[PDB]
Amino acid sequence: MEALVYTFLLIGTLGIIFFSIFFREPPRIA
Amino acid sequence: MEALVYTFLLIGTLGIIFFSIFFREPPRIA
Amino acid sequence: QRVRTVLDMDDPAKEETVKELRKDINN
Amino acid sequence: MARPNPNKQVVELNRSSLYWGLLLIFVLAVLFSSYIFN
Amino acid sequence: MARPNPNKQVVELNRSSLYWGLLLIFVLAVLFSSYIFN
Amino acid sequence: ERPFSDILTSIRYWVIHSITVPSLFIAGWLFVSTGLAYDVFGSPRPNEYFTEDRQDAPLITDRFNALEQVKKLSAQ
Amino acid sequence: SVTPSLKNFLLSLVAGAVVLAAIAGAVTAV
Amino acid sequence: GLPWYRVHTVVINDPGRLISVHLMHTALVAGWAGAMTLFEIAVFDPSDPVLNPMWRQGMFVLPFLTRLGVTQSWGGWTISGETSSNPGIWSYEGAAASHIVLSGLLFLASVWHWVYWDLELFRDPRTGKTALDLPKIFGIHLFLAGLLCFGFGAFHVTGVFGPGIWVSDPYGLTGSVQPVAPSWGAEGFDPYNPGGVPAHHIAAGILGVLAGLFHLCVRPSIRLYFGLSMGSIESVLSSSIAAVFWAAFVVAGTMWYGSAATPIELFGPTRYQWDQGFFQQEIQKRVAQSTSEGLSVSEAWAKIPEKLAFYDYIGNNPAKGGLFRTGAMNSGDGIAVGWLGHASFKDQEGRELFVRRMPTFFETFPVVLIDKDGVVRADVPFRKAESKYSIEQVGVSVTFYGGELNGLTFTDPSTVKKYARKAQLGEIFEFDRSTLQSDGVFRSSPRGWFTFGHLSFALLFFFGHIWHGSRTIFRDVFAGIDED
Amino acid sequence: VNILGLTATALFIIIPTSFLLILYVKTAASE
Amino acid sequence: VNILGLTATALFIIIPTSFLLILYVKTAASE
Amino acid sequence: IFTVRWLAIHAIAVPTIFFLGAITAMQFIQR
Amino acid sequence: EPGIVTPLGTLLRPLNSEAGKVLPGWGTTVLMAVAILLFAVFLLIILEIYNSSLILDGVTNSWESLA
Amino acid sequence: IGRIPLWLVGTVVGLLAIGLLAIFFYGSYVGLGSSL
Amino acid sequence: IGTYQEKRTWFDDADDWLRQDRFVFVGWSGLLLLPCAYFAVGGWLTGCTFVTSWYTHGLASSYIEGCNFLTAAVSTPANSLGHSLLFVWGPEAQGDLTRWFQLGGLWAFVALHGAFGLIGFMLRQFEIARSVNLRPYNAIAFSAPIAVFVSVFLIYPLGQSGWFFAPSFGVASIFRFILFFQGFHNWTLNPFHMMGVAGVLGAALLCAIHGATVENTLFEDGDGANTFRAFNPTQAEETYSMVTANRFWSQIFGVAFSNKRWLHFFMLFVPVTGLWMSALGVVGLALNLRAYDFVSQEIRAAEDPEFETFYTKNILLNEGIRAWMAAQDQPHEKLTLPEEVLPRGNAL
Ligand code: CLA
Ligand code: CLA
Ligand code: CLA
Ligand code: CLA
Ligand SMILES: C=Cc1c(C)c2cc3nc(c4c5[nH]c(cc6nc(cc1[nH]2)C(C)=C6CC)c(C)c5C(=O)[C@@H]4C(=O)OC)[C@@H](CCC(=O)OC/C=C(\C)CCC[C@H](C)CCC[C@H](C)CCCC(C)C)[C@@H]3C
Ligand SMILES: CC(C)=CCC/C(C)=C/CC/C(C)=C/CC/C(C)=C/CC/C(C)=C/CC/C(C)=C/CC/C(C)=C/CC/C(C)=C/CC/C(C)=C/CC1=CC(=O)C(C)=C(C)C1=O
Ligand SMILES: CC1=C(/C=C/C(C)=C/C=C/C(C)=C/C=C/C=C(C)/C=C/C=C(C)/C=C/C2=C(C)CCCC2(C)C)C(C)(C)CCC1
Ligand SMILES: CC1=C(/C=C/C(C)=C\C=C\C(C)=C\C=C\C=C(C)\C=C\C=C(C)\C=C\C2=C(C)CCCC2(C)C)C(C)(C)CCC1
Ligand SMILES: CC1=C(/C=C/C(C)=C\C=C\C(C)=C\C=C\C=C(C)\C=C\C=C(C)\C=C\C2=C(C)CCCC2(C)C)C(C)(C)CCC1
Ligand SMILES: [Fe+2]
Repeated sequence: MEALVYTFLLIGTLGIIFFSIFFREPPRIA
Repeated sequence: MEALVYTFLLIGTLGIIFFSIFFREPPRIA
Repeated sequence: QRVRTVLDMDDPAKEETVKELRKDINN
Repeated sequence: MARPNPNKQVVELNRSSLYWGLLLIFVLAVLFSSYIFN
Repeated sequence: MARPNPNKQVVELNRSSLYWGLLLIFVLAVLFSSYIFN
Repeated sequence: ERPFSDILTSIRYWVIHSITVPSLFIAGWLFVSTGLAYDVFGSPRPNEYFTEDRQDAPLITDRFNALEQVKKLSAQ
Repeated sequence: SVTPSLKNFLLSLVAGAVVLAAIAGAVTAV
Repeated sequence: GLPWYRVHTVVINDPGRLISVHLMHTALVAGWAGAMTLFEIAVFDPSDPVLNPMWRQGMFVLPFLTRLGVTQSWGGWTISGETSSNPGIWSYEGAAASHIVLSGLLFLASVWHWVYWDLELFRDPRTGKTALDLPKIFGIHLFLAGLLCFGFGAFHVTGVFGPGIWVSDPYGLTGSVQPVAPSWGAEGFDPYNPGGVPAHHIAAGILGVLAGLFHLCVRPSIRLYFGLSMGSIESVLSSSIAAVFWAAFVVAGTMWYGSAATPIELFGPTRYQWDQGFFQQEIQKRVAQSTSEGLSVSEAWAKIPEKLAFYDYIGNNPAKGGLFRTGAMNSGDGIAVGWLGHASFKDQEGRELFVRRMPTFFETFPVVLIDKDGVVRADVPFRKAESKYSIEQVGVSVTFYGGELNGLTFTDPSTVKKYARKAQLGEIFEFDRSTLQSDGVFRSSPRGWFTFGHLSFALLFFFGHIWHGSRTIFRDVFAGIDED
Repeated sequence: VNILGLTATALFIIIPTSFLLILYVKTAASE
Repeated sequence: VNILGLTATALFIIIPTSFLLILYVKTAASE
Repeated sequence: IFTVRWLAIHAIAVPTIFFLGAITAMQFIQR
Repeated sequence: EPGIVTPLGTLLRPLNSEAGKVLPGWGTTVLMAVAILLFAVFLLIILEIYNSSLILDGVTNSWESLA
Repeated sequence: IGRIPLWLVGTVVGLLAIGLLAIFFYGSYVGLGSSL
Repeated sequence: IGTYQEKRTWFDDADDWLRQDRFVFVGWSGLLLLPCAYFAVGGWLTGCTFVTSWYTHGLASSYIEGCNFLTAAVSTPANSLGHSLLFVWGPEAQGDLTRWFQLGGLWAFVALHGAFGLIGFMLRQFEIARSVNLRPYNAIAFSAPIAVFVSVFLIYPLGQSGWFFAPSFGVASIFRFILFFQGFHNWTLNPFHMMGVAGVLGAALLCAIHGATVENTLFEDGDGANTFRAFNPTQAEETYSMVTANRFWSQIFGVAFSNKRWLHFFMLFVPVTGLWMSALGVVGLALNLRAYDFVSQEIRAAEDPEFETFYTKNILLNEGIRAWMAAQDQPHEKLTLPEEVLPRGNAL
């Protein structure tokens, strides 16, 4: 029951990494 | 343990009744 | 072997067995 | 049609409907708490 | 100074700061979950 | 258009309905008083409520031979 | 062989066809 | 703008995102399937395939795995009792891994279809506006449906290429996965005959192939086009949801009544089998034979298989749980360890009494002892004051044969009352309870939970079909009326 | 289900309240 | 500790996450 | 006449008074 | 503005080209009638078989049909 | 046409219905199902 | 239609003759709604005066036996028939109407024709809404009565042993069925049932408060005390002071409606949600899946002889209900339960 919590926390962390990399705010260059 | 959850969620229910009563959206006459 | 003895044996247990619901018009 | 999408849409919900949804969830929890607890 | 409050301010938190907050919470949870679960 | 006002107040409508309604009432009276409902219906009369074989409530307890079963369990 | 249940099925279906024809006639007879 | 209950109407007229969201729904469903059977294998106890089968542990997708041909596992055990020496690639969690990799591929395809939405395939060369060639799309899809149905009915269930299906004996004792020959007659339309399923799928596939070819050929007419709201994709939506709660009512009915593709061994018994005394009648005529020719009821009860007595138990009934008696049946009553034999009760003069079987409708039932002629001889006394039916004054002893207790006659009133209360539920079994913290009440079978969920889903989809019918025929006056 | 009820009730409270709050502040941010 | 830690972890991963989502959407819906 | 309103009124007018007279006879039926 | 052109899209273009092409007249309503009534009587046949409302020489509608 | 008043017709129909209701309530103290 | 010639055919003539103004609208939906509803009401009204239950349930359920209006009922078929449809031509009756009545087959006949009448009535609502072109929210709200009808007259008997446990068409028979769910199912403690009763009493709330508020915040439009004639069928102005209503309810209740459209739609929303959740609850009951026992409370009541609660009182009263039900409500079980085994308290 602890292992599922650990795996969920890590897959959420990788989700946040993928989200921050691929759906970031574009630089405005204005 | 169950009594704490019952009490907390019921006082939250009555508190959000209070919030919906006083801190509601004020209607406009326009 | 006899179906009438097993009929009277199932009856005190339940009165809804298929063999009790079939060919019971004689009773 | 073009590169941007014509169905670019904004979703909205006023605080009155917030009150409706939050009270719905709160009283659903009230109703089902003694059942999930059992 | 008047009937409305003159110190009316708008709170801002952009998407990069949202990224940092989400990563901070998730990494703190990953680090401290083994100790909270003991 | 006759919107339910002149119809009921019309002597022509009333005269032709001075016979049919009492005829239907008399036919409905006789349909029960002569026992035709009991005959073509299968409902038991209070005098033939019970048979001599069974003193209790009837039980069909069958699905396929229930036709001849209710034939032999009814009031004939 | 041909069961009485199947015979009653055939009679019921031709009766339903007769009912449909009667419905059509009653609605077209203004 | 669009409220929270209209958010998905951002993709009503965008086919690229329609395909994308269909792809990711498919991905989520496949991923759930894989994760669910991984969880079921992780929590499954194969310790006793007979007295603690999968439907006694609340296994939901695993019986469906065992229905189509997947019986072995990479853990070296098979549910039928044999040892999977070479289970092959297609095990339970192997199929889970297949579902997971399929889910990943579908998710990647969904992201691709979302980022690439402006596909000229969705643009007709006539005018360039957004449109879908619904008659030809349906003709193609019906052709693929017919081809897949014909293949599944001609190679999978026939066993010339596939594994066939799981067919069991009428009373659910042996059970096996084997090829099944088609039944082309009225027996093929027998719902409890497994020989009709290959013939059904073959004929359905042939008819679907021909209908799809005719759809690919002939175009529709103007009258139905302007009648059924053919121009709207919501018409396809309403018709498809109508078809799926049609099928939901079909599957709920076939699971609650039992059929050829609904084995008792895999999905648990039905409440109608208990209410019709099916297993009890089987046991008792297996006793009548080999008791009418010598070797009386003192022995040969051990000749009765232990699975049959487990089937003759109201705790095995799928309709004895509750809405919120949540989880496995073993968490409800404990895991059965052994059969103690059929209880024969005899009073002080010699006639053989029988305990009344508990109806499915009752949560509690009084314990009575009835003679062969059908009149109650004894009861558990509630009042115990001026009562002349109590066992303590009638003198009924209980005897057991062919089980863990054989030939043992109890005369003590407390133990004869307790075992009469135990036999009130059907057969007599011993249950281990402290290993899973059993509460005591009965739970519900996966078949019963399946039927309940699909009936609720079918009602909700009937409401959805009414709403989408209104949406289809009334696509012109949503925001308001013509005010004239 | 002594604390399985806790986690189920917790998530049943959390997911809709966070969802509704997110879309509400989306509404209220634009005046 | 086997499930109280689960409840603590759940509250910790939601409450500030939800708060951050409130602020983020309150800014994102405003241009 | 024999209009749609005529049939609609008669199909609920004739049998209800038929059974109404049936009940009227049926009240005076002795034991 | 054109869409995204791809080889498989150019290949399967005639599958989605005639959006709204129809023929005049009522079409095939007589086969609607006959096919819909055939599906209806077929569905009633299976309903009454599964309901034990029809009895044949080969159907039992009971578990012994598993034999 | 209007020779018999509509209020008169309604009065006759109402008195018929009310007397019939009185007859039916009388039928609960005699006849079948009257506890005698 | 569609600026094409469209030569008039049999379908066109039928449609033109069908969708038109009459005293009773026939239309296409009248091909089913009128005969099915007529058959259903005729069968029920015949059953409550004629059909004896002495061979189906072994009871009295019509005026021909001396029953009154409530105790008269169209009685369900016997449980030995299972879930058979009991055709008059079928193997149960085989063309004999007289004994088809004694079989209780008209219960299935009237229930089937009433289901088709419900379908025809919804189709009539849809056809009228199409004929004169406004939104079919009447059919949307009518989706819940048919859900209740299906879920209690077909889903429950099909889940249970047979039509005998289905409700019978009659007020006292409905009362028997209601007490049957009270005892066997603990229908009061069912969550979906509490969802439904909350929705229905809230619907009564909204109907009463809306009618009273509208009739109490009306504008003048008068120079006469009878405000009913103050309304004109052709006017594009409000007749009741909604802003006054909003202020009154904001100061009385704390919250008030700011939209007539949302007010009326929530008035639609409360009973349809209640009836749909009640339908889901009785669907759950159809497979003996009840909210009967609270496991922890029954455990602490078992190991605590002083722990008395209203819930345990309800539980005990329900097994008492069922113990008194079985013998006189289930003839096909022929449960000859003696007097002593019946649970009872001191004295009485
Ligand atoms: C709106 C018209 C209508 C509709 C839709 C129905 C529908 C139904 N009725 Mg009903 N009925 C109607 C009018 C209607 N009825 C009328 C006017 C009467 C008074 C006479 C009756 C009297 C009646 C009785 C007494 C009973 C029914 C019953 C039924 C149900 C089952 C019928 C059945 O078993 O076979 C289905 C019938 C059809 C599908 C008809 C369609 C015909 C097909 C498509 C054509 C095939 C025939 C063809 C000519 C074959 C011959 C070929 C040959 C020349 C080679 C069903 C839902 C039964 C019931 O309620 O169950 C409890 C029942 O016992 N009906
Ligand atoms: C596969 C079937 C299907 C499909 C494709 C659609 C599609 C659509 N529906 Mg619809 N609907 C369906 C079935 C379906 N519906 C059913 C069965 C019902 C009866 C309950 C409804 C009742 C319904 C209504 C009343 C409305 C729609 C509306 C809509 C449109 C907008 C949906 C939206 O954005 O709401 C958004 C939905 C959400 C933001 C969340 C809903 C999820 C709820 C809270 C439960 C959560 C379920 C869980 C997460 C997953 C369980 C799924 C599984 C058990 C099947 C859209 C095109 C709307 C419309 O027509 O526009 C005017 C409209 O108001 N539908
Ligand atoms: C077709 C749908 C379906 C069906 C029929 C089943 C059936 C079953 N599941 Mg399953 N499950 C499903 C979908 C389904 N599941 C899905 C989608 C998931 C992923 C979330 C799971 C995850 C899952 C797990 C982890 C487990 C099961 C288990 C089980 C078995 C135990 C009985 C049970 O479910 O408890 C009782 C069923 C109910 C109480 C139904 C609830 C009725 C409604 C939804 C009430 C909730 C409404 C209300 C608003 C919620 C508020 C509550 C809140 C206050 C907390 C059973 C045979 C157990 C098992 O045996 O292992 C395999 C088990 O541990 N399931
Ligand atoms: C490569 C294709 C493929 C294969 C070989 C399998 C194989 C399998 N899947 Mg699966 N699945 C697939 C794709 C596939 N799946 C996809 C794409 C999805 C996402 C939608 C799923 C989602 C899924 C879930 C959720 C589950 C499975 C499960 C299973 C296992 C048991 C099947 C079962 O009992 O369900 C039954 C399957 C059917 C009853 C198919 C019936 C098809 C319908 C009724 C067609 C009728 C409508 C049709 C249009 C009629 C045509 C008209 C005609 C006239 C032509 C099995 C090994 C189960 C499992 O145990 O998990 C591992 C399960 O839980 N799958
Ligand atoms: C018991 C309570 C109850 C009754 C009697 C009732 C009655 C009615 N509701 C209608 C409508 C509605 N009902 C609605 C919402 C609701 N209705 C509710 C509760 C009721 N509604 C509730 C709680 C709601 C809230 C959701 C809506 C939204 C509508 C409509 O659209 C409609 C209307 O316009 O309202 C005025 C009418 C149209 C019926 C018709 O002609 O069908 C045609 C079909 C017929 C006549 C065949 C039915 C035969 C039945 C099924 C079998 C035989 C039953 C016997 C005749 C009687 C048996 C009685 C015993 C069981 C006691 C009808 C007068
Ligand atoms: C320690 C503590 C706290 C003790 C108490 C604990 C306790 C025992 C708790 C239990 C209580 C509890 C919540 C249990 C109930 C559980 C349960 C059944 C949950 C309910 C579930 C629920 C969501 C039901 C859904 C079904 C449904 C949709 C019904 C909702 C009903 C509903 C809200 C209807 C409205 C009711 C009502 C009050 C109407 C007021 C409306 C209104 C202001 C109109 C006035 C008005 C009229 C006009 O005409 C005009 C013109 C205007 C302008 C105007 O304004
Ligand atoms: C990306 C990637 C990958 C991976 C993937 C994965 C891992 C997936 C998965 C997944 C998963 C693991 C899934 C699962 C799931 C689950 C689900 C999907 C669910 C659900 C839900 C529902 C539907 C429910 C509902 C409900 C509730 C809430 C409770 C009870 C009641 C009800 C029913 C209402 C791969 C390597 C392949 C490829 C590449 C990359
Ligand atoms: C509601 C209604 C109605 C009505 C009905 C009816 C039925 C009525 C009636 C009625 C009647 C029909 C009446 C009558 C009467 C009379 C009277 C009321 C009187 C009186 C008085 C007195 C005072 C007395 C005296 C005396 C004495 C003392 C004794 C004896 C002698 C003398 C008599 C002299 C209508 C339809 C319209 C409308 C709608 C509804
Ligand atoms: C059965 C059946 C059928 C059908 C039939 C039909 C479709 C018809 C009908 C019918 C009907 C439809 C009948 C009826 C009855 C009714 C009644 C019996 C009534 C009533 C009412 C009342 C009694 C009330 C009165 C009153 C008063 C006195 C007070 C105030 C006012 C009022 C009005 C409320 C046939 C033969 C085909 C075959 C199958 C089965
Ligand atoms: Fe109003």
